[PDB]
Amino acid sequence: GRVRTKTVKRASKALIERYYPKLTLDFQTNKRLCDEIATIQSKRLRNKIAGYTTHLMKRIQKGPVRG
Amino acid sequence: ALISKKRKLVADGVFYAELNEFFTRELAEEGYSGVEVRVTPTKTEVIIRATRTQDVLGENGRRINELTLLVQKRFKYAPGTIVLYAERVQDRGLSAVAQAESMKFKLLNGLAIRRAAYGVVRYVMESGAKGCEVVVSGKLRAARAKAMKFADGFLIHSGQPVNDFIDTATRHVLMRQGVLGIKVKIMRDPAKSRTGPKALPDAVTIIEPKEEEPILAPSVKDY
Amino acid sequence: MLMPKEDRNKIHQYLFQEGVVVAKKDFNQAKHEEIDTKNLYVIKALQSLTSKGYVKTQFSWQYYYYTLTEEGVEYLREYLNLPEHIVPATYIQERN
Amino acid sequence: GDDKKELSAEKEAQADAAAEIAEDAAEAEDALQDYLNQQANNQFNKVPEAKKVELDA
Amino acid sequence: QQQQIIKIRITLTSTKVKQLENVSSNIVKNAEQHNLVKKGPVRLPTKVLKISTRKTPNGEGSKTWETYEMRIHKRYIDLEAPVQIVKRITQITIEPGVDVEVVVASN
RNA sequence: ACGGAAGGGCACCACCAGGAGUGGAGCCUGCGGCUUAAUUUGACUCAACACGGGGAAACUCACCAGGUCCAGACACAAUAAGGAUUGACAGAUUGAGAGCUCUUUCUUGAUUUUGUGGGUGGUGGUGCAUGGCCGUUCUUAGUUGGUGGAGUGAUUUGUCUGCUUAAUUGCGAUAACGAACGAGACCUUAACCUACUAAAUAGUGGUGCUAGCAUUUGCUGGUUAUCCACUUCUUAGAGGGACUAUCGGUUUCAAGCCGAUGGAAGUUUGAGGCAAUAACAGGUCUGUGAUGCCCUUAGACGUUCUGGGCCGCACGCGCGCUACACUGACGGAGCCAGCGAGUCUAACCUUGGCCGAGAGGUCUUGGUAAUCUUGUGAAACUCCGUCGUGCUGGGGAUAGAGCAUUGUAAUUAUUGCUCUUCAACGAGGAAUUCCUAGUAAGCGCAAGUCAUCAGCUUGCGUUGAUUACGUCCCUGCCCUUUGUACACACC
Ligand SMILES: [Mg+2]
Ligand SMILES: [Mg+2]
Ligand SMILES: [Mg+2]
Ligand SMILES: [Mg+2]
Ligand SMILES: [Mg+2]
Ligand SMILES: [Mg+2]
Ligand SMILES: [Mg+2]
Ligand SMILES: [Mg+2]
Ligand SMILES: [Mg+2]
Ligand SMILES: [Mg+2]
Ligand SMILES: [Mg+2]
Ligand SMILES: [Mg+2]
Ligand SMILES: [Mg+2]
Ligand SMILES: [Mg+2]
Ligand SMILES: [Mg+2]
Ligand SMILES: [Mg+2]
Ligand SMILES: [Mg+2]
Ligand SMILES: [Mg+2]
Ligand SMILES: [Mg+2]
Ligand SMILES: [Mg+2]
Ligand SMILES: [Mg+2]
Ligand SMILES: [Mg+2]
Ligand SMILES: [Mg+2]
Ligand SMILES: [Mg+2]
Ligand SMILES: [Mg+2]
Ligand SMILES: [Mg+2]
Ligand SMILES: [Mg+2]
Repeated sequence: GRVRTKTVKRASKALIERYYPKLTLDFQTNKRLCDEIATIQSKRLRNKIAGYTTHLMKRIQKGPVRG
Repeated sequence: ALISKKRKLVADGVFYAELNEFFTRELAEEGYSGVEVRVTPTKTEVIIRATRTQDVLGENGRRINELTLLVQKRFKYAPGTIVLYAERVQDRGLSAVAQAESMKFKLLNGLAIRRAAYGVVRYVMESGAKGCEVVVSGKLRAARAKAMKFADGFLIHSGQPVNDFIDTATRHVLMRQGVLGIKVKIMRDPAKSRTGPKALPDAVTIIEPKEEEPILAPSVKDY
Repeated sequence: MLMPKEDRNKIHQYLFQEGVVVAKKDFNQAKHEEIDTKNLYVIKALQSLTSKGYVKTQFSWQYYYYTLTEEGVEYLREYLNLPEHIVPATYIQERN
Repeated sequence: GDDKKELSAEKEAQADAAAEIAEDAAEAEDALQDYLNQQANNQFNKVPEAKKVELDA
Repeated sequence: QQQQIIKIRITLTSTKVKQLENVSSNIVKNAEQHNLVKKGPVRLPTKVLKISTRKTPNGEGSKTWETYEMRIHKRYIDLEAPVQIVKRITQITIEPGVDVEVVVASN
């Protein structure tokens, strides 16, 4: 299953929380964003986080999401 | 001479293994810990990291002169092709091995069990540890076996950061009744990791934005 | 142990001058590294020398690490009839 | 040790680390018979110390 | 007055890549920084010493097998230098963990 | 905590759908049992039985028949220089060129003897006295604390109907909010880089030097340096790459899930390493100079040496190997891996040259190794033949005779080769194991062990499927609900 752990979800909240101007429905740039803007120890966890912030930003667009 | 490279490094390892044993046996009442081995042009340089170095040096340098002679006469070095050095470990409150050796010396000195172990933690934690832990297995005063957990602070137990961040030690301490096992576990703060990763991989930090005072219809500056 | 006095000298001497002795746990050597006696002769000699104080014994990984003590310093001082302030491994080498 | 006398354990433990810190802080500043071994057998090597004669019949 | 081009080969072996490479990178930048003539760090296959045991000290249990290993990494670099810098290059660049070995010649 | 109550779940150590089997046979191998001088011993549901790395000719070794020695520290006391004690040639003796013992009579010189005390070793007992380690529960998903809510209190809520996940994984519900351990993250390995740094210990193209065949240029080789260039393949440092992306179905349009495109890769990317709290009288004192206490300690339970035994054979059990053939046996012939290892104060990995039918012998030789063995020219496999369904040329047990190698030693046959002998077994009753993709199954090889010995194990690559992609029927476990007079907790 591809259910995302609490850390991934939690951090995707926090990012959209404080960086909606900057960020996009694009993973790649959100990924690079996550670099110059946060500190994640491993490449994997980072795209894990970017991929899911990119999800959330893309569905925020069509109505809000609780959280 | 003339040995294979595979067999050379394997061999090299065993040499250290024997050394660390022999010292651990000899320099217990001097808070021995590890042995950084260091071979050079000219020499091989064993550096003994104890805590009570004057009790390793001895009368104007006598006992280290023994230990060299020892380590020399056995591993068949030529006189002055191998040297020894005392080296006070940087704060013993984070070297499990030193902390284990304590509880041994503690318990062995008729110290209350909860007292020894609890204080051992209270000294490690006070030595700026991120967390620490003391198992006492074995059997005391009464026939049955029993064990205890003694832990304060924060530990981790799984994966690679184990390797990086937690010191482990076990030491059998042997009393009038039998033998009980001391196990010590220290968690070092990843913040001060020096030469390594500086956090748990677990960790995600977000840089904190900025109050923006927007507005201001266009305008330009010339230079 | 039972052994001829000459061989006792060889050991006692060598221990005095060196202050330290070693020996692999292996009776049946009949001649050990350095000292010209039977290995069995070496080990038991010190094992006595130890069990009457004088010197300390260590083991680890099969090799008997012999440390002479101050009390035994005076005792070999006796055996080899050599004067107070004689020697042992108590010289700071050259300028080493 | 029973959980009844618990408190005075932790305290005796606390004060134990108070002493462990005391000594660990006051150890941050705190306060020739020669002749040799082979050179006394070489020095007493001026002989006159044996005897020898036999071999006959 | 002295000096003569020697055609040298330093072989670096160890199980501590970071330092191993720290000493290896050190050798090449330093020596080329004062212009020699060389073959750059040659990595021969990292080779992997396995040891495969039973976990049990005794006999009983699910027969769980365990396999330890020790990784021996080995570099070498060829240098042409005078007599001076070579000795200057061997006595330093020292490292507790890296097995430096300096050979010579064309045979 | 437990139930021989109730409702839910999970999983190829469960079934479904199938594959390959074992169970039958011959032998190999463990266990029992019998026998025995002795056949050393641990362990007996999963979680004992090709396990103790347990492949025992000596050793190992613990067992049996016997023979030596003290390596009995130290202290006191005794003997005692008029010699405390030590050794032995020959003979007898003994398995023995053990002065074990004896005769006989030298030697030795304070080292020992004797006695008590105290030690000491022991694969002697105790794993129901312990450490440590390991196995199991566990192919599991659980544990805890701050602030708030309830409660006199132990406590509880958080930590939950539901949905979702491999997961107390999440969404969502919500007197809870927001966190930590564990899961995940992490690490290792296998996949992708014509981008980055390079290579005579890896390799490519050109060129020389050169061979053969064609000749019109061509084609297939030789040549550890004759030079020039490169880094696609090889190697390994550094980065990059993937986040279930894009699109779309689907569901509380929540987490998710399913399909299509793209992609080296989209089942936790495949596979592992690591792994919380807790439980067990699980196993291990026979790994340990880890260890308590008991035992024993000179006609020894110490040690060593000589020989046998662990392999003993009416039979019961388990893991295995090999087969019952025609998708085959045989004989030529093609000819292709990958993980490994290998010799210093030494005889390891071994090419090539002879000799030999073979096993092997012999002379040299390269290698402490990406450099030499080795392109490990491995095996199934592919082809062209022979045989023709007949216990047949399927099968190769048992057995005779011979030649070799290891080793001080090969008898009870270490193993190897040759001739001959040619058994059962014609697909296996009740039962029962394992498994979902480069997997199963077939097939070899390297490493462990190892003087010699793999029908074992650990990894490896080669060939390469059929059937699922579901469920709760069987079994196992997990969870709530519930009863308890259990709490040393249904032993
Ligand atoms: Mg993990
Ligand atoms: Mg079925
Ligand atoms: Mg069947
Ligand atoms: Mg025997
Ligand atoms: Mg006595
Ligand atoms: Mg037990
Ligand atoms: Mg145990
Ligand atoms: Mg028993
Ligand atoms: Mg499975
Ligand atoms: Mg209240
Ligand atoms: Mg609950
Ligand atoms: Mg964690
Ligand atoms: Mg490349
Ligand atoms: Mg496709
Ligand atoms: Mg039991
Ligand atoms: Mg044990
Ligand atoms: Mg023992
Ligand atoms: Mg057996
Ligand atoms: Mg089995
Ligand atoms: Mg046949
Ligand atoms: Mg064929
Ligand atoms: Mg012939
Ligand atoms: Mg040679
Ligand atoms: Mg036939
Ligand atoms: Mg083998
Ligand atoms: Mg076996
Ligand atoms: Mg109740």
